[PDB]
Amino acid sequence: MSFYAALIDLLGRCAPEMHLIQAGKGEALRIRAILRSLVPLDDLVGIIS
Amino acid sequence: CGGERYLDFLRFAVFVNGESVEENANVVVRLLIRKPECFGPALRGEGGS
Amino acid sequence: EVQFLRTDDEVVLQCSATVLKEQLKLCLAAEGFGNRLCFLEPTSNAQNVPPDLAICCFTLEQSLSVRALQEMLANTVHRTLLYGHAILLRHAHSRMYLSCLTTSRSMTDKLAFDVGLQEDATGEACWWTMHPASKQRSEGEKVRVGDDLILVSVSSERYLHLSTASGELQVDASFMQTLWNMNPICSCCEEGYVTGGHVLRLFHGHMDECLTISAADSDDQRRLVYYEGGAVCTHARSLWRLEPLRISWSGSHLRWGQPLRIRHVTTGRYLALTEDQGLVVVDACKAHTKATSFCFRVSKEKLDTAPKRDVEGMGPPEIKYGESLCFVQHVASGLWLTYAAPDPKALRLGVLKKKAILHQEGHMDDALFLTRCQQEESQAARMIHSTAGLYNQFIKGLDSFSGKPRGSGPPAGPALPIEAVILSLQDLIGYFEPPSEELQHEEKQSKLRSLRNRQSLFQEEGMLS
Amino acid sequence: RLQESISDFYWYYSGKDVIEEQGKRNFSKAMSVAKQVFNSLTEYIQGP
Amino acid sequence: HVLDVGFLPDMRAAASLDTATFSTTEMALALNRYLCLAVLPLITKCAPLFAGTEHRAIMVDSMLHTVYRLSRGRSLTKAQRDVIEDCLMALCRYIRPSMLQHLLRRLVFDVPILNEFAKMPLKLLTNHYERCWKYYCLPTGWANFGVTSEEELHLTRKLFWGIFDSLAHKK
Repeated sequence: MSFYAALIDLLGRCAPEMHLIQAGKGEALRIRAILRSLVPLDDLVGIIS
Repeated sequence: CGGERYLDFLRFAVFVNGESVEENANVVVRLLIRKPECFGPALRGEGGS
Repeated sequence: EVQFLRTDDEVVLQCSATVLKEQLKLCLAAEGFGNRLCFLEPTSNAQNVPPDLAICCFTLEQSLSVRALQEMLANTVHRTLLYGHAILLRHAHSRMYLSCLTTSRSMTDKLAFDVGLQEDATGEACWWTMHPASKQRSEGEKVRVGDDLILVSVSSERYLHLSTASGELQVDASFMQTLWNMNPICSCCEEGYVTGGHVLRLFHGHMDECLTISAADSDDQRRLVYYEGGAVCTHARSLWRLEPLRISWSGSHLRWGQPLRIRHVTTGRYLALTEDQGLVVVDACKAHTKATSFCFRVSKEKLDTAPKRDVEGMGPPEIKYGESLCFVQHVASGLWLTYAAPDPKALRLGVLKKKAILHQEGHMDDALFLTRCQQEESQAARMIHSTAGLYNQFIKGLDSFSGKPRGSGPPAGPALPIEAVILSLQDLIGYFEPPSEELQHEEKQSKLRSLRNRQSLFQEEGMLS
Repeated sequence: RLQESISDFYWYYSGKDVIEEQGKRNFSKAMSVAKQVFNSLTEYIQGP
Repeated sequence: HVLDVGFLPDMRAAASLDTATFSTTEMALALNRYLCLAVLPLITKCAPLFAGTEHRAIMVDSMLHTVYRLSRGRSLTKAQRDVIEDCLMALCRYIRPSMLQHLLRRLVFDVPILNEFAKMPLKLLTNHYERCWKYYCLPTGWANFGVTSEEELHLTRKLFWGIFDSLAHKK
């Protein structure tokens, strides 16, 4: 669980800055799409629940 | 232990001072995802889990 | 020596896979206005099955650097190539573009990104770049023929790999590395010389008769090969495709003595001699090179002797289109396929109704000259062939079950391609769309003439009953 | 290799119009290196 | 997510000195509280935020597990955001902070409650709602709070100036 928490924290801290730079470039959008496709939905909410 | 320590070190080498350096972020994403045998490929979901 | 590999040459992608304990080579092929999914065909093992080298050829258009390509995308409105530059891949059948779709399949989840074809060339996941595969050479050098290559899209930095799942030889786009071999086929076009892989319209006499097959829905199968006159002179039924069996540069000059595979562009069949009924048309099942191969020669002498002219280059200049006559003889049987015309019967009074039968004596009248076929006509004929095949598959699947109104599980046998046929009719609707009235009168007249020609070539093949 | 590098470095600035001090001095350094290399080649091929 | 992080704790996750075994929940509380501040989810109706406001008020008022000022500051900012975003979508979730403030006066941890109750009429001004439930205890509550602060609370001038309340809810 510590390894998974550390990996997810690293992935979260690796997000391309904020919405201030993702609206002009496409590399940030591609990174966000890859990150969203790596881990599915209804998983973090289920873990929290 | 080794995986947790490596993840902890990589956590401290990305955010810098609360920001997110896009160059190091995309480099580490490409290096991490280039090898499928990473972050526990047999249990994270790479092998079919 | 070393192949120049211009940025305007035909390129066929291929790779080697070992799943059957064999080191055979497989290329990449994709159909036209149909299912936008790349599929693989056996091309190295051509001795038992006929490889379809028609929907697997691609054309290069531009070769720019990454930053130049990014600048061009940021503001939209025969040279050589370098190693590590953007490379276009345009389909040569109906001018498509190799792209990556944002879909998922193969029951893998995670990151699939299935590849396909794109109608437009707006950019994004359309261009492909090269990368150092072997350590013998590095970036910034001349690209050598073969020696493997890596193709990566610009927007999506993903490789081209195979499928290790239950799916049999499926091309996907992921982050794993898989070497892809390089095998160029054709080169720069000549000024009216014969080129392999190009469809031709065989002629007889001067302007009277041609060689073709009888129309569909006849009294029997289309394995008769008659000699019809000028009625189908401008029709799509009189079309033949020639391709050598060799994996080498099929785009070179079609020199004398080369093995020839006459392939029908409408029924997808081959013409040969079975030594049982005469000049019959063979399907793709019985593909034996002994009887399916043909060759060209001059006059009516054998003069075969030892084999010659096995060079890799373009070859010497040869007979042009319609310049003089040509003679076709079997490679093994060694007989002439000219017409016989024993006696004009009063039953089939179709002006010119002569069966094509091969014999040793001949008739001193093998007057056949090559004629260039239009790109639009060949593309239309390929569309008719593929579309008729799809409807034949659909009606066969529908008629597979006719008397089982029991339900209790909709899976009962072979499946049906509902999505593929829906997309095919949508593409056909988008293709047969009459132009609107806002351009010049001459352009409108040309468009209506082209539409009328397409409709007439459609109706001659039929597919209405 | 130097020609490819300088062509790429133009392609970076092919869109902009005003060059900063760092870009100007990088141009000067690369072009001086190219001039030195060209002089070297002239002296290699000097004479018949 | 708001309801999920809402029903997991009960009465500020039982903030009592019974065992004091684990106290690592403070970081999680701070992070989810910052998430709630950074978003504006409470727009439509049918919001089961009653237990959320109840446990937030319990944590703000009954602070017993350790001492930590940043938690109090972030919680009071969260309460201010909640009372400045929601506009009369919950009756008891508004009458509970009022009753707690009016029952608990002349304290040190009741400053967020009293300033939120003072700033609520500045945004509402008795507009777009007509309910007599609050008017039953608002004027009498204000009167007794004022007399308590004036007589039974020897408060300094700075405290009176910095915690002055108008409560102009008269109609």
